[PDB]
Amino acid sequence: VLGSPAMQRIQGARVLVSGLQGLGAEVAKNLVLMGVGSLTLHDPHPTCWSDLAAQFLLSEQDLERSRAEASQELLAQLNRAVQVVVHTGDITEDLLLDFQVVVLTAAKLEEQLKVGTLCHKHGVCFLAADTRGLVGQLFCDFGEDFTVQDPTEAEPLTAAIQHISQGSPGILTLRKGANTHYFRDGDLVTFSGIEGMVELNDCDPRSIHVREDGSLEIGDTTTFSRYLRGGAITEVKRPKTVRHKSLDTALLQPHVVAQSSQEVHHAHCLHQAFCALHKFQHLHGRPPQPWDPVDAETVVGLARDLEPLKRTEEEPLEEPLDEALVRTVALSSAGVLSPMVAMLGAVAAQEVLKAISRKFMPLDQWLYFDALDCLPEDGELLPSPEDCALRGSRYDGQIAVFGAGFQEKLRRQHYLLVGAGAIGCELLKVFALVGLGAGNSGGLTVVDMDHIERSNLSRQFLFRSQDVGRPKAEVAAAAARGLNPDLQVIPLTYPLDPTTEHIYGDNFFSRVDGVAAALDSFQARRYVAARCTHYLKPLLEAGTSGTWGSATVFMPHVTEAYRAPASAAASEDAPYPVCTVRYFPSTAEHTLQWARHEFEELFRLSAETINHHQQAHTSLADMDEPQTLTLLKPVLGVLRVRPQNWQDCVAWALGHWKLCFHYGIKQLLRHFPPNKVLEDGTPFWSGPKQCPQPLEFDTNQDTHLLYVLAAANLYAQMHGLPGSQDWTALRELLKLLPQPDPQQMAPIFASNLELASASAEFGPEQQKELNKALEVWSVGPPLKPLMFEKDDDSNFHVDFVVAAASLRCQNYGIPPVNRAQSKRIVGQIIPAIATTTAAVAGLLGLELYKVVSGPRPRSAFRHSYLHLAENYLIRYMPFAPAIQTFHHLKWTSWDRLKVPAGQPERTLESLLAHLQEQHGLRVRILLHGSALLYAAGWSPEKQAQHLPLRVTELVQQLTGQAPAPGQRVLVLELSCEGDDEDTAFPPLHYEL
Amino acid sequence: DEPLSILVRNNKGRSSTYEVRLTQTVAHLKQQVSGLEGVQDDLFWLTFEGKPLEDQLPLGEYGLKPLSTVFMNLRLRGG
Amino acid sequence: LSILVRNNKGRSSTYEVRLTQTVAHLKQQVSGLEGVQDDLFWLTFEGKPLEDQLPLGEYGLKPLSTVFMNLRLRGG
Amino acid sequence: MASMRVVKELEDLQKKPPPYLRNLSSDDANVLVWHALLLPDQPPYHLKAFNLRISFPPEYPFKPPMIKFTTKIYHPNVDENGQICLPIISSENWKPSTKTSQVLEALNVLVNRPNIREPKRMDLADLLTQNPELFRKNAEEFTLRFGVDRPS
Ligand SMILES: *OP(=O)(O)OC[C@H]1O[C@@H](n2cnc3c(N)ncnc32)[C@H](O)[C@@H]1O
Repeated sequence: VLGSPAMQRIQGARVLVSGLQGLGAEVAKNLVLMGVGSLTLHDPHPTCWSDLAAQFLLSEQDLERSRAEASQELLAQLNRAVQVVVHTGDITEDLLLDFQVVVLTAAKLEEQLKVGTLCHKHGVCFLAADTRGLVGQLFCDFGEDFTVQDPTEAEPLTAAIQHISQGSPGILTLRKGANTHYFRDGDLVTFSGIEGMVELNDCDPRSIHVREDGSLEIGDTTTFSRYLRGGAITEVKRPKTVRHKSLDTALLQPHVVAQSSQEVHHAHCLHQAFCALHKFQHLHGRPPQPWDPVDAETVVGLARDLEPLKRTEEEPLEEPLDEALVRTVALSSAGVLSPMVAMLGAVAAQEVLKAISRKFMPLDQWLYFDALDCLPEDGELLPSPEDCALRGSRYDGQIAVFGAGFQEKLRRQHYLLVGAGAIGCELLKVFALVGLGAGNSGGLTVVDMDHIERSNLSRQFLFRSQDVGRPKAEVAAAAARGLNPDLQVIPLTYPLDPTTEHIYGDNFFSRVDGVAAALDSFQARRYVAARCTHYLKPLLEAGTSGTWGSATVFMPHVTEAYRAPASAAASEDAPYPVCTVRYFPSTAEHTLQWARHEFEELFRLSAETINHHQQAHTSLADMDEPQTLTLLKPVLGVLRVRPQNWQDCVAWALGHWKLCFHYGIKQLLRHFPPNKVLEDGTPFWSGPKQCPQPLEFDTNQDTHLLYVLAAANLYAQMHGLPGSQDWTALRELLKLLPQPDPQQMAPIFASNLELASASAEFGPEQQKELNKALEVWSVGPPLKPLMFEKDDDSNFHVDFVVAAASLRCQNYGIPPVNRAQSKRIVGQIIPAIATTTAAVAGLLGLELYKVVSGPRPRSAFRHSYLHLAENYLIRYMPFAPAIQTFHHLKWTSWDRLKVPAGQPERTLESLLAHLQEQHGLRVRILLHGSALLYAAGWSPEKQAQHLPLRVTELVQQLTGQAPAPGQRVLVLELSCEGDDEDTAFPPLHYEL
Repeated sequence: DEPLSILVRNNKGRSSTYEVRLTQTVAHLKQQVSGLEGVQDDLFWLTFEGKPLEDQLPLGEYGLKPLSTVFMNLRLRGG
Repeated sequence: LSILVRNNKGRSSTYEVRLTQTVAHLKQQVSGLEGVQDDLFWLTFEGKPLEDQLPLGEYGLKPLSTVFMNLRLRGG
Repeated sequence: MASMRVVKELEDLQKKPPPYLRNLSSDDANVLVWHALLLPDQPPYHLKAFNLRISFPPEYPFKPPMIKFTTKIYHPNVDENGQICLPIISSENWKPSTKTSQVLEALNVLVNRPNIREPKRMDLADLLTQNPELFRKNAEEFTLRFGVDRPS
């Protein structure tokens, strides 16, 4: 997230990104987006045609010019805060001394060694990323001594403590939770909120001990005071130290971060191949020609020519260097691809951020990414050297790896990009640079319903600061056409939800050849996957969260269909329970949602009750109008007349403050004692875990004054009077009056002589007063209801709800809300990190290569999952499609039943007879979406009535809607006698 | 037939120890992890040595030597 | 012509609506037919919220408009 | 789709309806809604019936069904609008495994034995706690005024 201690060091850092080829451009773009304070480019070589196939900053007009100078303008334009300055001179020891992290992208081995030695001498962090075809390496040296402030990616653990005791161990008891299992002995803990133990707050952190049955201890607390209650105990992160060898010593004995021994040996073979490529480039002065057999043979001979001493002596390789892998790497090492550049740039930029901010765990000096699966299968014909020869086109950097025919096949495709946010924008960039649809016969399509918002704009790169309010699809399409002029993008504003199926009908999905879904919700992803499965379309789905990432491809009839987590899909839109709002808020998130919905019903419903409903047709004589007026009018002040007083003061704010917590708690305790239940008399436990007490406001405390400030500002904004922020003068003005409540204790509760109001003792006088207030408000200015806007900080919504939640949680003893719960809340969500978005976009680009390649076995496709903070990356082939069978019938998750209606539409009895005769199954229930057509348990007369009727006519009669024009098929779900309770028969496609 | 001592790594950098069986199905391990963490079974899928785990298969196929690490991966919603 | 009118409870019940007639006079009749309070949910086509002071021609009410309502408030 | 599960549950339940329920039928046009007559046993509600509407969201069972009374009822934890705050229907306690039979059993138990732990009508709960006889009389009046005749 946005950490103030970490981000202070980001803006103060300066990074050198040498070799600004495609990979260096991606690293520089990611660093600029993340917001590094300075960034020095260095690449004086002239731009070639091959560089355009993977670099997005360079255009065709920027040909025959220095890459760094040309890219400087766009890199500076991406973010104004970032200062990008090109460096013209050669690398000098003083220059490397000035910097903090240097990056050598696609640089020669000699220069890599020289710069790495110079940086390691001065303690400067060094990274040497590279990509030669479909295989890319990564090196990360952070000096001899490097201390990471926080190793893990996790909020420090906080758990509510029930009871603490004194003694030699000084054991303490905490409420049951997952944190109890999470807490471990030898850790470091701190505490800030506790009732009692006054000086224990702000003390030095101390260790703990884990005992059986969730028992812990702090030490010696006998000398301390009495303990009443405890808010929470916060875990403390333990700093770690990492030592990295220099590049010159590391080349001989590489340390690869992997997940299995096979992966380690594969990475060793890739390292040997890269060393062979560097040696070949040194000996001959020229990289291997595209797919040239003689150069590949020379490279593999050099790989065998490498000494056995070049490997570690403590673990011999199980086999000699496989000639096939080295030969394939040498053949395909001509050009540089766009997906590989995106992936390696993402990883390298994340490592640079780790170096700068001292966050997470740095890479263990060597990561090798293998993506050779995208090559044509061994049965198919490999590209010939004549095909891979450059022809002056901007795609030659990719033609040198895949060939001309594959480039034409990419040009012929016609895809669909559902959702263009961050993943959508970067996948669109990958599609544009790759060449997908850049032709007359090709095309593309972008589907997006939201508008550009500044908070989300702060991280994306296709969007600019002057595009706020424009649709995302239009701007993304314009940017994609800018990156590749030949590309034709059709931006569609209509979303893709079940209510728009008539726009995206059979013809629309008959036009497309594939779908790439980058959506923010699970329900939308499930719906898009269902549509793709129904229309048998390849799907490319990606999803990130923090530094996490996941890219998957679901080709029809070869991989399992996408199945979203139904639990998360349900949790997407679910209401919170009312019991926690009513009496017992168990957690701080409960009081958070309590404050949210309480302010919502206090303000959103207030406006309609002011003018519209009261003035239109109804009066106080409705179901319960006096309660609706009581919840809003008296709490904000007695009023009852047009307020000539300034709407920005403290007289009415503290009244609502007291009524919110103190008066409510007092009323609840009046209803029943906090320790006893009146009905129970002698319950199992008298007052179990529930003891709320009235809370008194403290002017010195920041939470109370912030709550008053937010309430006053919001009231002024909604009432229409110009509200001024109190933080400069009116905060002191409310501090100026310390005791406004003593003079106005009794009269503010209800009317003038209602200490408790008993039960409906208000009478006609209070009812008539409420009616008069309603009439005054109706003729007065109508209040404008305000929605939750995170971007607009003047409304004071998030701060107000957080302050209310904190106040009520401290009132109930619940630990205060942390930033982690606010992040987990759907509202106030953070933008996705640029690095992980680039990584998932590059993986999706590789999947697109494999899909466009044509008919592929299941073993070719790969579903990827990554965690950049832990440098944990996996790429596994997906499972075979699930085969579930019932009696003789056998079906997959993709196939469907086909039954033509014929020239005369079949009757329902005819359909049932046809099903029984053909597929050998007897249907007991047959629905059309929700409407029921035939049931086995129906009465014989009802069945005899329904059977002869026409199927389409019956559907029209039940639904009441005419069949959609140009609708080829009708989908029906059916069951069978004696079937499994959870079985899922394939849908019945009935033509009409 | 003897119980195994394996640890499942959480998604927040933490770990916990579990006692499983070679003949015990992966779905049972998923149930134990869900019960300890408090998350739904379908929301997460757990992997071992870079490859995913199938629910119906038993732990014997995957070669889970004692004191092994089985990472827990969540399904990612953000776009 | 025909415009797809749908309810949040799973029943569409398409009703005769035309651009020559004001949208409010048809929405009030639909609400009176359904029997649920109008302040509970706002009718909306293609994600565009509808306001008491909002011209319908500016956003271009499309034929077969994707009009559906989203439940709000808290009954208890 | 949840419609198949709802249809199967309704077909299974119609064969052996519980004693407190009767004529539980659904409309074929929209099978995600049920109409039932609730026949409690504890007074004064046992002298008549109560028509309730059970609506199943499309993502059932992962979203618990929404049960709402269609006829008025004087209960400590039932609003005049007809909503219910059954513990099983609560989000934190709901599970996909439980059927609707258990929900109906819990609803019948709740109606027979009024609950005061989570009063959706706090004033009525206070009246019941203070003077139960006045609450009893008010419940009798509400039933005789708004209730539907108990079928055979
Ligand atoms: O990059 P991101 O995480 O912000 O992506 C969110 C984008 O998703 C669009 N969206 C969301 N849901 C849909 C559907 N069902 N169809 C089409 N687009 C969709 C939003 O526009 C948002 O930008």
